[PDB]
Amino acid sequence: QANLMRLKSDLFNRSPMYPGPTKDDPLTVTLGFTLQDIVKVDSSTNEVDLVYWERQRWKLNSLMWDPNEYGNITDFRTSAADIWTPDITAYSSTRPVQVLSPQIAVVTHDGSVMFIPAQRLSFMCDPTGVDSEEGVTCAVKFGSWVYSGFEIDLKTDTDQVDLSSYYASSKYEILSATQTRQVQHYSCCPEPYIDVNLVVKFRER
Amino acid sequence: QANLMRLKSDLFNRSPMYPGPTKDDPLTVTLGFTLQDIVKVDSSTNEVDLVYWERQRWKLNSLMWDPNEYGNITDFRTSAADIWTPDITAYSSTRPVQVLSPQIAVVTHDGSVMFIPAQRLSFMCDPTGVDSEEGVTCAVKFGSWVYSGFEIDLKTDTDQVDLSSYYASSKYEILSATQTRQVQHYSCCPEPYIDVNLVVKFRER
Amino acid sequence: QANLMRLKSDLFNRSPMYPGPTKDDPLTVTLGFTLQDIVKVDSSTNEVDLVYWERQRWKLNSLMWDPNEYGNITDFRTSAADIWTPDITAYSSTRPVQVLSPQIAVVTHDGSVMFIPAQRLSFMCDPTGVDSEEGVTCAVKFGSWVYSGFEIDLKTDTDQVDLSSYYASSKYEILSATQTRQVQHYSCCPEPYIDVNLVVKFRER
Amino acid sequence: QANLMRLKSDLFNRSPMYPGPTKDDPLTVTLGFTLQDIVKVDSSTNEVDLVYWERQRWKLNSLMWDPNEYGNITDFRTSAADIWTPDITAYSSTRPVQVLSPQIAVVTHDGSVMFIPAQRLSFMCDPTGVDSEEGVTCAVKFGSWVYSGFEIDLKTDTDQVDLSSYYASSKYEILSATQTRQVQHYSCCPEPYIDVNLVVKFRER
Amino acid sequence: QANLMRLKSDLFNRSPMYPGPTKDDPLTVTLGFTLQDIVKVDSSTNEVDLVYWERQRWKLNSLMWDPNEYGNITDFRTSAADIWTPDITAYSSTRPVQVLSPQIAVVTHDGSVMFIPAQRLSFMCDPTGVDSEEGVTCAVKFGSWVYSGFEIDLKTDTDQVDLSSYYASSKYEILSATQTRQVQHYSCCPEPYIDVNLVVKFRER
Ligand SMILES: O=C1c2cccc3c2[C@@H](CCC3)CN1[C@@H]1CN2CCC1CC2
Ligand SMILES: O=C1c2cccc3c2[C@@H](CCC3)CN1[C@@H]1CN2CCC1CC2
Ligand SMILES: O=C1c2cccc3c2[C@@H](CCC3)CN1[C@@H]1CN2CCC1CC2
Ligand SMILES: O=C1c2cccc3c2[C@@H](CCC3)CN1[C@@H]1CN2CCC1CC2
Repeated sequence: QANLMRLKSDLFNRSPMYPGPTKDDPLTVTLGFTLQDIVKVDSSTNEVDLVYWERQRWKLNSLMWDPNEYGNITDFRTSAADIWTPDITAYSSTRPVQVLSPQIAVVTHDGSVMFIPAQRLSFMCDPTGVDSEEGVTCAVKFGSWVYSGFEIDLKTDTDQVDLSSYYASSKYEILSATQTRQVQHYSCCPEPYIDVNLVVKFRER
Repeated sequence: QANLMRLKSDLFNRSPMYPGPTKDDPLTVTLGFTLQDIVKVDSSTNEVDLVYWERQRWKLNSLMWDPNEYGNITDFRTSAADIWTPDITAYSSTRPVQVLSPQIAVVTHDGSVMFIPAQRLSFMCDPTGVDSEEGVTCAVKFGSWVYSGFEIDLKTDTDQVDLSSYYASSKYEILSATQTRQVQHYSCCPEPYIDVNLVVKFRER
Repeated sequence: QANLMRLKSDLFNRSPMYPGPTKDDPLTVTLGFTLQDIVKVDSSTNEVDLVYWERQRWKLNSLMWDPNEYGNITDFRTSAADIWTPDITAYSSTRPVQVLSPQIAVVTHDGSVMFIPAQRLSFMCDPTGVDSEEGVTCAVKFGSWVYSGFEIDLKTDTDQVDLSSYYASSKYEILSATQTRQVQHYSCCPEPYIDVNLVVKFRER
Repeated sequence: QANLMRLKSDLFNRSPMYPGPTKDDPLTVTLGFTLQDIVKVDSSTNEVDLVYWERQRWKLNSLMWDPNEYGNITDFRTSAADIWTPDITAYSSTRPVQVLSPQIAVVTHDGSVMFIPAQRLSFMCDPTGVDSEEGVTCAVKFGSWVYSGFEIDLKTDTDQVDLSSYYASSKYEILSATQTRQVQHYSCCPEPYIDVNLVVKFRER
Repeated sequence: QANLMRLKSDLFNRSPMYPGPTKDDPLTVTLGFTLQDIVKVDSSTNEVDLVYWERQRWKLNSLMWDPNEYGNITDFRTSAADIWTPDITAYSSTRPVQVLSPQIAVVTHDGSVMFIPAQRLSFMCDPTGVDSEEGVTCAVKFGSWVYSGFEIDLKTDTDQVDLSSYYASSKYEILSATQTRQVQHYSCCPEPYIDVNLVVKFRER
């Protein structure tokens, strides 16, 4: 406990928090999705509710330490409130997102952080055709709300959404599920914005 | 990170927060709306739910800096809780507004601030006729709850509500959508109050 | 900004907060209602939902200042959390009251405070007869939860509820709406309690 | 204000906050219920919703003062967050309890505290027979979650639930309503736990 | 009070909080369930809601004391916010878990902590067959969200879920209810992970 208390103290009480990335010191955030269930489809409002886990990873020089200085501690867990986290948001949500898991991150001595919030999201999706063989496709994208591509870049480790924890007795069968990095330009802004587009095709039964 | 940490420290830890505008030092806030979806219409209570983004912009002398003094930083992102924000509210809401996006603002070296909260709002609207060709019109206005025109003035950059992110498969088609600055007088107060009236005409299909 | 910062500092950081009224220094609170809409009537549970604004006014010697000492500032706005506010509550609510407006008060150099929270309230009301010509009457009273008439007295400026912002396309037509000071005696306590009874008669169409 | 400010200051500065009772210094808490309405009955889930006020009273020697030392102040009001409160809870709730009143307590110069939260509670009750002449009986008990009878004892001033503010036009007529101190033994623990059982018999009309 | 105030001060104000377990100083958490009611079954979304109490127990050296040094105090109660608690969570929840009890723990002089949050949980379960004689079985597992078996080991004192507080008039009869420790290795990770699987078989009537 003593070494870990000392490490945490040195990292969090002896320097200011990371103020976030800039053009001169950009940050890459890696993002993948584990889809656990499609829990609700509402055809009168065109809303669909998912439960999923959002794997986020990034790295900061300010979170590095030498394990030999701290009794060979190579990683630790800490409340997400103790560290900077990126402002990744769903772009087509219809309700505030509901957090289903403790808000705790894993920090490793090379400065890398892993944060995996489980969440329920309501989003815009017309589910007409969900009860046919072809099913229906919807999409929702995730990205920084206020940082451009020049400050926060996103990547994925894979194009396939992790379906290995998908609820075996869901009302809905997943026909396809992809996660794809996209570069968007909007008319407002000259800077590109980066998102990951989660596209899920699904049907009943 | 070092220059940005120093800038933030100089701005936020070395003087009190801006106490808000007065008659002697008024403020102009620019306001525009991006309508993303009409998500619910309830004819038994005359409530309609929108999801929209509220672009807000204003400028403070107390947020200015010379980029040459701070490693050429010309702007940065910061939690909206670190700065004064204006008390703009919907005047005919029926439920507390639900915030859908991180509460983070962009501050620029000329002292200008941009804040773009995405929100779900329930408001008073009789939707009778929504299922006809003519559709139905409702309106909701937005302005400061407690500052008059002598302290906070509003303007818009345009009269047209931004419909470029409107959900392509909404239950509702937008026939018209305007945002108009208006001057209101209340019996309580001799000073005029300023609002922006969001008038949306829409129908099913 | 400098004068206002100095005033706020002198008022709030240089003495303790007002600890509330006592028998020796009672306080009069003025109370008036602006009824904006009857948003819901539920005959299966006997609940009715209103949206209204509650004008509250009181005066404290400890909030006085000479405008000549503070660059001629005669009033300012401040977060309701910076000041004492009275514990006025609805006595027949069925859900926590939902605040619809920013919680900001106006303080004037004579020590008077104006606070106007907009609210949605669910309360006990049997709406049988709402769909007839005679309509239906319900009532809900508002007063301090724990201060007796010896500490907090209530008055109204008028007996008529302000209907000038009542939603023109409500499901419900207001036949009558009054606000009336009353004295209540409880078996527990020898001291009378003061409330304002809001009585609204209404019907459909 | 001055004497009261001084009293509050002196009481805040006497010790840390009361750490709660122990075997060596137990505490008796007095408990009574005012039943305001039965607001909802759900026979598909066996839930019933009540609105009631929970009178709680206890006494601490550390909160005593001589009124002659403080300009004859014999009592004052203060936020419930400024003092220790007991952990009395409903034992068969199905939803978090909703607080309907300001969280303010009354402290008296003999060290007694009165706290009267108004609340809406959903709880386990099979309402079969509610629509007959005999009606239906349900029960919910209230006690400390973690203090045994050796640390917190409960009493009631009366066996009869106060029905004097029961809503005159409720869907439900109250046939009987009692509050009875009981001793419960759990298999986990050798110590008895004390609760007050609120038993309400009621029917429609 | 005096001795207890001194003990709490020595434990909580004189050293940092426990930073959680590591490979070098692991922790065992004991876990058991008291099932109070199955409150809702939804076959259109495959969600089931339970109300249960989650008994958690662990031990820390940093929470030990000699009772002779503190007026023979052998245990005390304290807000769960004063101490580290483990991040045990349901792995297939569909909603944020609702806490139904005060968040207070019992600490004993040997450093052991008992924490018993009562909760309402919605989780993934297909309730087809609930209305037959055989009934239906569902399952949900609980474990640390971020600590492996090398940091947090889980055990149960018994395989049987405590049914002694199960609501006598539930819609649902419990045919079987078990809690079983399971040790997993996943391909992603070299560390073993531990969960407790709560398996409940039930039917109507
Ligand atoms: O709409 C604007 C916008 C409009 C006019 C000026 C500016 C903007 C930028 C922020 C600075 C300058 C951000 N956004 C949105 C925030 N988020 C959602 C879409 C865009 C991009 C990412
Ligand atoms: O009702 C009052 C009011 C009443 C009596 C005195 C005063 C007021 C002002 C504040 C100044 C002094 C604010 N308001 C509301 C705030 N907002 C909504 C309606 C009005 C105007 C715009
Ligand atoms: O029940 C009591 C009560 C009981 C026993 C002692 C005392 C009380 C007072 C507070 C002082 C002393 C307030 N109340 C409630 C708070 N509010 C609503 C109902 C009553 C009256 C006004
Ligand atoms: O289950 C236990 C329990 C189990 C093993 C040890 C201990 C307990 C006590 C706390 C002290 C030591 C409290 N409780 C619950 C909390 N509350 C409700 C049910 C009981 C009784 C009162």
